[PDB]
Amino acid sequence: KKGPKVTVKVYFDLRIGDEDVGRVIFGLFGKTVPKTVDNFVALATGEKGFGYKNSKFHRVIKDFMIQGGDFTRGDGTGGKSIYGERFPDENFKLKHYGPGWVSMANAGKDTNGSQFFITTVKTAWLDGKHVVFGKVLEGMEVVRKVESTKTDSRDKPLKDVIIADCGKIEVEKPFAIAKEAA
Amino acid sequence: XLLVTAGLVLA
Amino acid sequence: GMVTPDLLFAEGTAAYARGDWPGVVLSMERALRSRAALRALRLRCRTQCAADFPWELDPDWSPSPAQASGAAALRDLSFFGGLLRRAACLRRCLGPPAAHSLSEEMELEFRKRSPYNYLQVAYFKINKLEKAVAAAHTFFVGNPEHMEMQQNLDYYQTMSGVKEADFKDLETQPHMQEFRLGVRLYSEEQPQEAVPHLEAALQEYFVAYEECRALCEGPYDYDGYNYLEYNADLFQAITDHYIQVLNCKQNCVTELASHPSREKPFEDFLPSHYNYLQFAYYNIGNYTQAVECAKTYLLFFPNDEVMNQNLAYYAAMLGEEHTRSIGPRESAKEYRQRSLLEKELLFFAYDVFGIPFVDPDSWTPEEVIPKRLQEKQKSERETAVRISQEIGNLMKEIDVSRLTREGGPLLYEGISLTMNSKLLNGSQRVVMDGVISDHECQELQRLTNVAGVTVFKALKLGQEGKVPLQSAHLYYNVTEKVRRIMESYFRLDTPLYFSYSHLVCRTAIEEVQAERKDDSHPVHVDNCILNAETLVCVKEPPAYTFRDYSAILYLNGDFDGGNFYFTELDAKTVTAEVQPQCGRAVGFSSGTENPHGVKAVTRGQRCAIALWFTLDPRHSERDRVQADDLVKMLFSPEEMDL
Amino acid sequence: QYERYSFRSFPRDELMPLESAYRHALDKYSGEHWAESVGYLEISLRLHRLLRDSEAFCHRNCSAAPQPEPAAGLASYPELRLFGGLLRRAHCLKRCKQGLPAFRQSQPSREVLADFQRREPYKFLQFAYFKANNLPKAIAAAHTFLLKHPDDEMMKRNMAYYKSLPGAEDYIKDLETKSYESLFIRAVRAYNGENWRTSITDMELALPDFFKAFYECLAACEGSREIKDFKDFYLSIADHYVEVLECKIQCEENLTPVIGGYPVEKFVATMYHYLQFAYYKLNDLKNAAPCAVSYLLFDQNDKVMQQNLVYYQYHRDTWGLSDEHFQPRPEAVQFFNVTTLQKELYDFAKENIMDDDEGEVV
Ligand SMILES: *[C@@H]1O[C@H](CO)[C@@H](O)[C@H](O)[C@H]1NC(C)=O
Ligand SMILES: *[C@@H]1O[C@H](CO)[C@@H](O)[C@H](O)[C@H]1NC(C)=O
Ligand SMILES: *[C@@H]1O[C@H](CO)[C@@H](O)[C@H](O)[C@H]1NC(C)=O
Ligand SMILES: *[C@@H]1O[C@H](CO)[C@@H](O)[C@H](O)[C@H]1NC(C)=O
Ligand SMILES: [Fe+3]
Repeated sequence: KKGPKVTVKVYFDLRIGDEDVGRVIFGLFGKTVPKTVDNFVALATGEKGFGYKNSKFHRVIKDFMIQGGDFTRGDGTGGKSIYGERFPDENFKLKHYGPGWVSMANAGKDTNGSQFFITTVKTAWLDGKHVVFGKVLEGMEVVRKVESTKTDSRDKPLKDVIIADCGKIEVEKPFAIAKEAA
Repeated sequence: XLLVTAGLVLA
Repeated sequence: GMVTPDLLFAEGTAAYARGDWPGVVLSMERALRSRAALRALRLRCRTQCAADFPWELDPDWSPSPAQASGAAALRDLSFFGGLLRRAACLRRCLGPPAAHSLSEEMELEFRKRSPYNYLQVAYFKINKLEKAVAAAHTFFVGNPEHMEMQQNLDYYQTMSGVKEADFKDLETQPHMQEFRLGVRLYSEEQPQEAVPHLEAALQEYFVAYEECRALCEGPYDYDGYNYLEYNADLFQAITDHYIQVLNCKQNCVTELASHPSREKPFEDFLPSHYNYLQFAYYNIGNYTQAVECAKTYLLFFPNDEVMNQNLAYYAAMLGEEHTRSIGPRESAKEYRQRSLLEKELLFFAYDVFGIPFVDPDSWTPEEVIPKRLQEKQKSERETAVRISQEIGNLMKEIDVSRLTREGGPLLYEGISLTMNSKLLNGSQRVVMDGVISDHECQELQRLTNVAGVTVFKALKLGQEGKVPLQSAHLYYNVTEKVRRIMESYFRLDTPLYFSYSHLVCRTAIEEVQAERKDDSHPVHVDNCILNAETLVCVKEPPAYTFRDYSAILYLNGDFDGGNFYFTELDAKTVTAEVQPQCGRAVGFSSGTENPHGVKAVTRGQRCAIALWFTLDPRHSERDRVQADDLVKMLFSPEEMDL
Repeated sequence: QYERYSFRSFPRDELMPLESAYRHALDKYSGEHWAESVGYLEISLRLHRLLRDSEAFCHRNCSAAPQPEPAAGLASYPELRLFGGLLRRAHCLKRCKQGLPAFRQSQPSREVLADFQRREPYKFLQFAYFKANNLPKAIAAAHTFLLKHPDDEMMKRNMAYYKSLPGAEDYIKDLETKSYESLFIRAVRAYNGENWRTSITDMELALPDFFKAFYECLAACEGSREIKDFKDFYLSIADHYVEVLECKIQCEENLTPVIGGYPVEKFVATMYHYLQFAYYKLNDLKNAAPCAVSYLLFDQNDKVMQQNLVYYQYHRDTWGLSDEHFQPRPEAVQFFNVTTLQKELYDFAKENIMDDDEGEVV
């Protein structure tokens, strides 16, 4: 079988409430969607200053997504990319294949921003309306633990999901990944 | 329903 | 190429918010350089290796019966192989396509020259007055309605700096710059200094047209989220893309003839050049050039009496042999030939596929218009003067504006005029009663309850069999009837086109109504965006600026609340309200003088139809053609022998 | 299921969308109802065949058009001429499609057509036939499915079980057959029975049908696609052809008749070899030479009939053959052109046009 390549890695570190769980080593395609992958990478390094450092996971729905990210506000329509406020969707080349894929949460057509969502099951309801730009490659148990916290009526976790660290990990030779899950 | 939007959250 | 300009623009905006003047000036200069570099690279390689590989087209066979479709297969193969070679060259040139893509508001601010405003502010803060005044003059030329820039220009003129003849423009295309100065010089009766300027303007206009024709080719345009339901074949998609490309190419003629200082594109741009040029040549005395220019203009217009007399006079002063000796210029001939060919192709496409097109030239002969299209233009011209007579009868029998532009014939029998504009305390407003019946009403309710829905989607669902077909047909019929009566009532001469239409129903959930003091829908206007305390209205791409008339048709009244009310520009003082019923229709212009708001429904169902019309044929709702094709093919079709 | 089929005179009672009929058939099969499922599946197959025939008829004309009266000034701008011809062809196709009754319903999605091209409903159809005392029909459907897919295990087990049943050993018939394949089978039977005139008659009947079927099946490959990117004009429309050419390249191999469980390689080559041998047996050199030339064109690597051609050239001044009789038949030249050009274009396209972002999963 066939699959896309990878170019860069990020080592997102979550902390549930007052506890630390692990290290979700990500994986980002850098030759199929060149732009959004630059958005995420440059934004996750604290380059300009609008970093993901000390962000909030607002929506945690039990079995569809774990989406959350905003440094301006804490849960609202807060968002600020580097290309302005709205960078056009570029190519819907891949489709969500089961657990553990990363795609951009838009608000319509040509209204992207900085709000990433990790999928937990196959989610074909949305397909071709959202651009996917990365696959996780480690630490599913961390997502499993962060997905099982007591939620509220408005999907906000009762406790807080603080992202306490990030950065860059480089790979010097693009390898390949499969196309089913994990 | 099950959408992932930023601003007008729908059903 | 450099990095994408939008990133530099964002960094400069952030620095300006912080207040780092060297940072902002550096960022704006880099972005301005990068834009031009990217555009030049694209144009250069596109034209160079579009000219590298010609289209040959050697039709050296006659397909005979005993070869079958093999000849057609080979014909397709050779052409598409050439296409593949050209695509290979384009891909090996352009590199990463992503660097050439940017959102619409970025081009909006680039057109508005905001970076020049930031640059002039920074330069004033850094004491580089020359660049500051240059950028300020450029911005003022771009936007002549900004009094603050005028004040800054006056201040800079008063104290140290430069004179009135060094205010460079760094944005306007070269070809237009000499044209205006040439016209001004001709105005002060200085023909000696005129002719070189017009000649340079001609050459630069030809070069600019050549550049514009080779920069248009770009991505196809879809309508919103229509990617998923696109089911065209290869030969259909190619033709659609080429038709859109040709329309965009032809738009280069009306684009180059526009300046921000004016609010109307210059009429007959090319012919006026030759008219002024021949007048100047007659003034100086160069007779041969004068008669040549007169012949070149008469090529465009073969029946202009004035310069016909002028040419007869010039021949009278000159000799006959020289008169037939000199002919027109070849560049105009080539331009005319190519333009006529493109116009013929566009008109054939409009006749066949029903894709709207408007002629940007007034010199097109009628021989290229297909016969079917000519009859339609004859019909609209007849009714254009018919309505003009009816209005003229009114004031001769006689606040005017509320009398001469409403009170239509109300063609369809049965309709009443229960509710009129004066009673509402407002203008361009009317509420109709009885455009539909009661027995027809519940069909629409069934249609919307079974499955906002568009007419085309309802037709498709009826074709599949999910919903009854009769209700779908009635939807189209009532839409057409309401469109025609809305056009007729307001005494409109220009034919009225379709913008958007969808049938929607609102459900009041009784679990979120607690402490729901907030209004369901804020008071707003359709064409522009409304500011509450600022009391301003701006026609910007965030809103649709082509909408002119809006009409709402009601279907049920078994609910509490949801009354339709009109409010002033303050969005606080309610002017008038209407009561929902069955068969009532509200008609009002979508202008800034009709702010509307919808209250919240207590309990029940509210289902109604939303309609918008535009007076610009360019912004016509494109999905109506497929609806017409489906309607003519499903209910009253035709068949072949086998 | 194909006996009461007529492309021209089609019963209007069963004119329903394909997807609805397929869904009803699947629901009835899940409901343990057999006769209704059999009828619905037969209706679905008939609708699919009707759609294919309608496409073939619509592409019979329109594509095969001459010159729509060009002008004397249009010849200076090749692009305008080419795109005007394309526009005329597209308009003619659009006007032709609406006429046929089969296009007056809801078109099926791409995945339904892909499934039908894989002969998948035959599994349920044969299961229903077996559940309805139709052993010959069931075994015929199983053989038909195994012909296209000879690598199944469950279907192989069912075929083995059906063969074990006595009586059902002669009803091995392909439910999706073609006229040229049957004519070829009879012709090879006659040639093995040392019959010549009947053999050559069958060859000259069968060859044009095979060429026609190949050309129509090629003309039926320019379908739609799923849009997933937005590029410039040339780049955007140079990928739709990449996809349709990928579909086209298998056209020749998908129509190859299969006997004994093995596809017969070089169908046209063996065709011309048999024709040449038959003509030689009747001493009809006038017609024998072009077949040998065509075979040499299809495959230069030979020793026997190359020597035969040498012998014919040596005795060219004996039976009275001009130099014009030593050229291949035009149809063979057309086939060679249309195959070699397609392969060369595919090889060229898969070096610069196709994007390089995929890799091998280790
Ligand atoms: C008219 O102008 C042309 C070039 O502009 C020049 O060659 C010619 O001499 C001029 N005519 C006269 C009478 O000078
Ligand atoms: C719609 O109007 C057409 C007029 O051409 C008429 O023939 C048809 O019966 C009407 N159908 C309905 C449902 O009103
Ligand atoms: C193709 O359509 C045209 C329409 O005028 C018709 O005359 C022609 O006979 C059709 N082709 C065939 C093979 O019937
Ligand atoms: C078809 O035959 C060969 C292909 O190998 C070549 O000469 C050309 O493509 C075609 N011949 C003619 C005479 O067009
Ligand atoms: Fe509104």
